[PDB]
Amino acid sequence: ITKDMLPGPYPKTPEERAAAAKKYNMRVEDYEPYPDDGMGYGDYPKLPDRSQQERDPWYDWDHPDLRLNWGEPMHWDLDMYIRNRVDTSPTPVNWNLMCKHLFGFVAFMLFMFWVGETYPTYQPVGPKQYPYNNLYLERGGDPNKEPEPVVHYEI
Amino acid sequence: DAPPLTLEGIKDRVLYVLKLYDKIDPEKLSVNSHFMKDLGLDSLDQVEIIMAMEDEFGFEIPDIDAEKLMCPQEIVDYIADKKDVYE
Amino acid sequence: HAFFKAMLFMCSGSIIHSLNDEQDIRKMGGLFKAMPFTTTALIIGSLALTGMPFLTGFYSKDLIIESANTSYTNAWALLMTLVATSFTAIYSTRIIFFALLGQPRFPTLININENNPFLINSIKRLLIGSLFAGFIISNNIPPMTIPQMTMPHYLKMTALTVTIL
Amino acid sequence: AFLPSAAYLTHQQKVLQLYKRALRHLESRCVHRDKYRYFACLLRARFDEHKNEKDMVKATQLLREAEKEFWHGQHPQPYIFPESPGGTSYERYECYKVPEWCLDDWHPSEKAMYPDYFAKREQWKKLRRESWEREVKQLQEETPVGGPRTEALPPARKQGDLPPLWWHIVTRPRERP
Amino acid sequence: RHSIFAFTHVLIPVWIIHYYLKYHVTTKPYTIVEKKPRIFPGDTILETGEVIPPMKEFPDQH
Amino acid sequence: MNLFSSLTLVTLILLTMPIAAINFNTHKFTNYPLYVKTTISCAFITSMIPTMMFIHTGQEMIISNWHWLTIQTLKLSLSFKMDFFSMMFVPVALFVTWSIMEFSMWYMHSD
Amino acid sequence: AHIEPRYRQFPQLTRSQVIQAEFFSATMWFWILWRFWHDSDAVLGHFPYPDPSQWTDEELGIPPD
Amino acid sequence: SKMELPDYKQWKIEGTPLETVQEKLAARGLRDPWGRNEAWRYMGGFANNVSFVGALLKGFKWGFAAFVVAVGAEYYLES
Amino acid sequence: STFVAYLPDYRMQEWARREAERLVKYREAHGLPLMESNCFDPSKIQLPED
Amino acid sequence: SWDKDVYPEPPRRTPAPSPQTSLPNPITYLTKAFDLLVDRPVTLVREFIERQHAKNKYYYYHREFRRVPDITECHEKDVLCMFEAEMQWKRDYKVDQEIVNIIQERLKACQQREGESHRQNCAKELQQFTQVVKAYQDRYHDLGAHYSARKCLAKQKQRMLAERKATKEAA
Amino acid sequence: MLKYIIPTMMLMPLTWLSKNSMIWINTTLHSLLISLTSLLLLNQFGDNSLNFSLTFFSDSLSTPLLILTMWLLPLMLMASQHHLSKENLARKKLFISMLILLQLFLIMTFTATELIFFYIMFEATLVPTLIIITRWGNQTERLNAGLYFLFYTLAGSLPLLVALIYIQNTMGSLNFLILQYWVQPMPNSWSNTFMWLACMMAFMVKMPLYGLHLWLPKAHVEAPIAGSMVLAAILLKLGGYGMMRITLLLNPITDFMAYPFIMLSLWGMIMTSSICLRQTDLKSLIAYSSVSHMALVIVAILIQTPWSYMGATALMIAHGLTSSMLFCLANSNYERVHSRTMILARGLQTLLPLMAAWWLLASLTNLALPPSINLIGELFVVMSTFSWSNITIILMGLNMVITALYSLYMLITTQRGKHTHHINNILPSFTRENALMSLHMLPLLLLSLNPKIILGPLY
Amino acid sequence: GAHLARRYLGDASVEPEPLRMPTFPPDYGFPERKEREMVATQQEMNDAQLVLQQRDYCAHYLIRFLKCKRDSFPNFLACKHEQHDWDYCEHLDYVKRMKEFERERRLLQRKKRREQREADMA
Amino acid sequence: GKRLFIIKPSGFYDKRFLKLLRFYILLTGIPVVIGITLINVFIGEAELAEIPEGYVPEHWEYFKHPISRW
Ligand SMILES: CCCCCCCCCCCCCCCCCC(=O)OC[C@H](COP(=O)([O-])OCC[N+](C)(C)C)OC(=O)CCCCCCCCCCCCCCCCC
Ligand SMILES: CCCCCCCCCCCCCCCCCC(=O)OC[C@H](COP(=O)([O-])OCC[N+](C)(C)C)OC(=O)CCCCCCCCCCCCCCCCC
Ligand SMILES: *C(=O)CCCCCCCCCCCCC
Repeated sequence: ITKDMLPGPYPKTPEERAAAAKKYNMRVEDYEPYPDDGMGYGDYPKLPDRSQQERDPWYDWDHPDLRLNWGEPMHWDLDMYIRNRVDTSPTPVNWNLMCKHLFGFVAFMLFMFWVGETYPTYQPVGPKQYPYNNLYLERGGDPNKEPEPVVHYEI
Repeated sequence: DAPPLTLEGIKDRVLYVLKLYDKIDPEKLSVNSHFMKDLGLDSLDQVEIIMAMEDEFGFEIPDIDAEKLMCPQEIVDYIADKKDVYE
Repeated sequence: HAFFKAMLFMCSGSIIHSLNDEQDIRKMGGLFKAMPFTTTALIIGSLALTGMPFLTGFYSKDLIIESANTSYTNAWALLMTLVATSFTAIYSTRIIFFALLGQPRFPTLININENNPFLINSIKRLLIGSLFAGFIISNNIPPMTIPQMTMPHYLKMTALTVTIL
Repeated sequence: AFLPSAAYLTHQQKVLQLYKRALRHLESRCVHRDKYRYFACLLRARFDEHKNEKDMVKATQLLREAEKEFWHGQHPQPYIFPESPGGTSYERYECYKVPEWCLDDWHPSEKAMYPDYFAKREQWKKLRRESWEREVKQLQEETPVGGPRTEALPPARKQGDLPPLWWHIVTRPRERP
Repeated sequence: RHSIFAFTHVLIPVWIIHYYLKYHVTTKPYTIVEKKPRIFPGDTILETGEVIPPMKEFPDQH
Repeated sequence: MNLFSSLTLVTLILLTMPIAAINFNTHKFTNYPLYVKTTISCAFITSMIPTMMFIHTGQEMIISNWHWLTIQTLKLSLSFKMDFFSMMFVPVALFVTWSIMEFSMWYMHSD
Repeated sequence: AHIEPRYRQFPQLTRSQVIQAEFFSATMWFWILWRFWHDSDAVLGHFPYPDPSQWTDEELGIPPD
Repeated sequence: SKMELPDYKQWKIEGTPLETVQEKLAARGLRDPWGRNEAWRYMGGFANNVSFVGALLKGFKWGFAAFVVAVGAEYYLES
Repeated sequence: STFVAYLPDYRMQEWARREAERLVKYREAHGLPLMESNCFDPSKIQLPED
Repeated sequence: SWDKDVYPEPPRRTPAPSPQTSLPNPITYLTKAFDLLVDRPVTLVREFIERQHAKNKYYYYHREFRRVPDITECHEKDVLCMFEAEMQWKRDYKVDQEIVNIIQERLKACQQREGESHRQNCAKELQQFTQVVKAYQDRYHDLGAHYSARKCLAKQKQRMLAERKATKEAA
Repeated sequence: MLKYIIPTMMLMPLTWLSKNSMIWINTTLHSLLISLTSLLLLNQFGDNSLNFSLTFFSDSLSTPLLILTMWLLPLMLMASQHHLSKENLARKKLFISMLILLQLFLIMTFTATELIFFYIMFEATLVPTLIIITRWGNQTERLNAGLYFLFYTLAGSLPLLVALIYIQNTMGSLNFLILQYWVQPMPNSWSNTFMWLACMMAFMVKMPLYGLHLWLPKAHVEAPIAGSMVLAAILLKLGGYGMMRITLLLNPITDFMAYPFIMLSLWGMIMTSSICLRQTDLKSLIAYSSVSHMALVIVAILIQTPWSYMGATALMIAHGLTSSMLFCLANSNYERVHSRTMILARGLQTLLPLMAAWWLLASLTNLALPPSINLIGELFVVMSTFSWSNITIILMGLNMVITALYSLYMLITTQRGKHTHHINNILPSFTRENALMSLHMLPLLLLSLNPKIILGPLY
Repeated sequence: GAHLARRYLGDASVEPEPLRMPTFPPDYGFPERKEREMVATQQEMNDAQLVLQQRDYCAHYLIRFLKCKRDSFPNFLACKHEQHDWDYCEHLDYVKRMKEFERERRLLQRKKRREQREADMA
Repeated sequence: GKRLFIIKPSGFYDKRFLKLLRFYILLTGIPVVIGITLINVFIGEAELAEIPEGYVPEHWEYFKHPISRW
């Protein structure tokens, strides 16, 4: 390695842009660095921002695990777009329709759960009757305090 | 499990699948018979042949290798190289 | 559920291993006579899952839905539990129809074999479990809660009617 | 437009790949063989109707509308072969594909358990190290000015020599180690 | 050697941990605490011989 | 009392012993999966005995055998709870694991 | 010894597995029929359900006025 | 090691729904050249598969016979 | 590990149990409460006037 | 052995076995097998071990701590007395912690022993646990990680000042 | 404590009068003997601490740190004898003397009964560490790492000394045994505010604190293996020990004062775990994990409850052992592939099975799998901070997930997947490396059996 | 199940609610009503370790069934007659609860009729 | 039956390390556990007794196990 192969400041002159494109091993027309807004990116190229799952899996890749070649410029977020991580594959259904359908499904069933909680179902019976003043001593009540007499009558 | 495949078995299977094709008469084709000139097939017929062998052998041939396969000996050699036969 | 679900996965693994590591149901079929023991055990497990009377699944699921019917519960949850029971029946017979019946769809080289003693013995033991263990456990356990037995006719036959539908 | 040997996909390869993908998705849509055969014959008619179209931009527009038609009605979960990428058995045995050079690090005590195999390995290494300079000189005298244009490698055009860069492709681990 | 597995895998650990429970766990208080056995009417206590009287005569319904 | 706790702890010890067996190997194990399967079957029988003990009598146990850590008011001790749930779950899980390991001995033969 | 694989024909079957499958299916159906014959109450219903509207007025303590 | 294959000439589509497909295509006007390749699935031992209700009723005859025998036996022993 | 395992009554953690085993057996025998709410005796402590 | 008074246990009442059916339960047979194969060898080995113990008998004693003056009779910034008061307070702190542990053991043992009727049959253990927890919270809680005798004395003084204020406002 | 200082000082005539190539053997043997004799410090009483003389005393808090230091020295000599095989004999003896001197200052720091003596040794640990980092490192940035490591710490520690001297003019003494009985409450004022800042910011810097942690990713990834071990496992605990000693004098002003630092650490654990989720370097990942764990220890000390103190010391010991093991793993991988990139060497399980087992075990102990002492310490800190407030558990719980999101990730990218094709210098695992990892892990797994010796001075 | 439709989709002032019953006095309309009698003693129910929900008004059948199940080991299907007796008793209890529900509904309907008559005359 | 060579990394060094680790652990593990068992069986444990009048125990006489006393 040597000094003039490491990344540097943002290129301004077209000659510096061509030198940076030759350093990063691609065409000058395809070399688009990050905009110099002062975020610290520098002269690193702005790759088309897609995951490694969208690459060709049948190609003889140098690194078939990551689907990457040798000497090709890596993405700034290559650790995010590996196959172990976030995928940007084209879905058969549009994103907005999927999100709206899922939110409507969840919201509708939550609303119907609340409505059913408002109006419960039961069976036409009275309360269950337990003996000995509704089991006052068996519910952990103190034996000194005599409970209020609850009497259940035959029906 | 997974019985081994020999070159004779692969050639017999590819000749069987090609013989069960109505566009190819069985009395003229050979193992070194080209699809386009010797048998007068079509590109769509070549795709049908490739997917027939794919469904026969239970593994998928990529398109970049499927477009260059035009003769049964080439198919035998490709399947032999992929399945690592004759060890 | 542990009993019949373990045995169902065992049958599915036997079918997968007999079809050269294929886990897709769209490339199956015709295995009713190719693997008879796996067919029998899969049918028994699906019947026990759906709520076949007096199997393992009857002695737990039917009591569960009877207690859920005649209780002070949410109506919407009960309705969705009934719909989910119907859907369990639906996908169980979907597995039975696609994986086991119809016409063959696997590749031509047939290497179907299940006659090893280990697989046969394990499926046999889990089959005996999925036939009798629910009855044995339900007759052996002591009571802890009062079971519900006074229910109207339309609520008693609800699970069987929904499974049949 | 990502190919190992070529730089682009022509019209014919695009039509053939679209036909193959459409037939595979149609096979995934209808489970049974007879229904798939009927609809595959129907699709073959649909593709054969517009075969002899000499207008190039009309062929391009037919390709675009056929691609939109395929994207509109493809299966959400198409059938994938087990060894194909995205399959259930894809790259499963990569945990057993031990590279060959690990055999160079074996102890001499365990190297004596397979004498003849290691003798043949030594012969293979001698062949590779005696053909390496010849094949790199073949490569350096055949590559044009400005580097190679494509990734296609030249064969062995002489008698007694081997094709260049043959080691890591011949000695790759098997699919079932 | 047909009963090696029935001896070195069951009997020896049973001996070891029965010794451990009898002379080192039950020695310390409140280590092994057991639910009391169920007492039903009509039973007889083994400890002191008392008999639990039977229940009141049932008002039969069937 | 001296049979319930003894049989359940010897079930636990019998199940944990083949890990110590495989951790102290020098040669290649001769039919190690068969050894594990036999161990699990024996442990299933040894667990099935206190299950019918609980079915007959209704005995529940708490085995606080090893005093591990007293931190001010809190005391953490190795305590095992034998009740309805443990006694009706352990033989079922052991039977399922026995069948699963026989099936895996068939299925995972080539690995 | 073992079962030789066959190409695009019906596979070779073992008599023992066919006998075992038929025996286990017969055992399942016999168990179901036997339990439905003997128990017969867990399916159709354990107890009759009286009509709440059929109860008479004087046994419910309804004061007539 | 050596797997011999059966004769190719027996694979005809007769008696199979592939002739129904052939009749539909011939009424429309096309050909189905791949019928003979898939003719093996519909003929031989894989033909005439059972229905779903016949699949659920596997072994019902012997089970019914055993149930009748056991009921008669318990009726004899209860007397 | 053998030396650490056989440490002679680390931080008297056993001893504080055993003395407690005595002490409860004192105050349960004579009807005293198990623990008083005041750590020190209220008779020997002076409060500021308020 | 342990102390039956500080670790109480209610009298045990096991009902006699009165079987109804003629089928022999396997529990009695396995109990006989356990008593023959297992109990006798373990008993013999333990008897041999105790016989070997009986030849050489030596004693260990419980350490006795005499009473030293507490922090209420220590002068300000005189280390030679507040030191001893601090260590006595630490020993009393550990003894109190183990007392609460003993009461917790009693409560858990009662709850597990009395079974499904544990809510009624263990009221006394629950009330003793509540009393000892109230005493421990009023004596030692909220002192901090750097607790000492002076912090506990200050907390107690604040508690009696609040109690005096409350009983003055009610009279 | 004179029975441990004298053999440590005599280690230097051992390493300077040894043979041409017998320095490593003799130093390892005699340092292991010192580590064996270090177990006599376990004579702890439930009320009284072990007081040796007017200068040295050992409580139940300093004892585990002393045992860990004297155990770490032979492991350090074993770790740092592979990349120094090409070194000069005089430079090798100088390196061993530097390690011996650093260990001597460390074991004299923890036993100091005087806060001035403790502070003097606490700054005397700076010089050998800085010399090791700036001399025996590998990259260029070590020179920059020699500045951020230094001028941070002194910037926290030079005001603090003044505050300590103020105590010498106020309470009359700085002896810790005296100050436990002569302590006074601290009223709320600006003077006591800035005295609290002076007495605490040195220990926030050396722990480190989020915001002031910038020296730690720089001084961990340029330093050699011995320097990485000494920063990760011991030198980050000087701040915790100083906090635990100095919190006694700063009451009750700490109740409303600890709020911004508690919020800083409670957000810094999430920030550093998220940073660990995206780090491209193994060494930087281990450094940021150390920052997160020490922020947790900062929260535990600042809330000052007994459970928090217990969890703090358990977390300190467990994190020291685990971080030392992880750094030795990273050093072995760096020595085998000659780079620090995580994504470079993948699929090492197919080549090193035993190193894969060690990696799995170290990652298991990193995410605090029970019943390891990592889970004991982290659990007790969680209980104490739930007692402090009922919402902080959320700020704990999410953090736990992110821990399990990177440690296993640190496993997977280094162990699983298809191996790289162009790397063919992967040697089999040496006996020395495996001995190092077993000596790192077996005490950590054994301490789960008897954790009562690492549960602080109020157990 | 029709009572849910009568209460929700109809009028809730006539249909009784399950949360609070009874609202009518038990001595209204019933000349000299009789109280239910407990057979199982509190001590017998206490030392049998019955579950608190299992301690209904005829737990003596449950005690007898548990004793028979304990004393007929290992024949677990020997004495299902006690189980049938317990099931019949709890069915009778459910019938009594249904009778109480119907009584409350009819009394509420009578009260509505009474106020409707008061509205008619006034 | 056409046996194919299985390529694997050299496990000789890891096996050697594990064998050496087991040997060097057991070399002092076995005598320590043998001595501990012989002490527990023959020497045995102490007994709790009240302190007699006129006698004060030694500082090592308050512990139960012989190893703890030593
Ligand atoms: C296969 C060969 C087996 C061995 C053969 C030879 C020996 C034969 C049998 C005799 C053994 C010796 C006599 C009996 C045992 C000694 C009795 C005794 O008092 O022992 C001292 C103690 C008993 O406890 P203790 O109450 O005496 O000690 C308390 C000590 N203080 C007060 C300081 C806290 O230890 C044992 O008995 C050992 C128990 C081993 C089983 C548990 C192992 C756990 C491993 C994982 C650790 C982490 C757990 C995390 C979870 C914790 C819970 C939440
Ligand atoms: C401390 C700070 C510095 C840290 C680094 C230190 C470096 C130097 C290290 C020096 C040596 C190690 C010192 C610490 C030793 C800790 C261990 C110790 O002695 O503990 C004392 C404890 C003491 O137990 P105890 O306290 O309960 O007993 C009372 C005390 N005695 C022993 C006197 C009666 O030892 C044990 O608990 C040992 C129990 C027996 C052995 C283990 C039996 C079970 C084993 C596992 C069985 C299978 C389980 C399931 C497995 C499933 C698969 C995974
Ligand atoms: C009376 O009609 C109320 C019955 C209980 C609430 C409704 C339950 C609905 C689901 C069970 C019956 C399903 C019949 C197909």
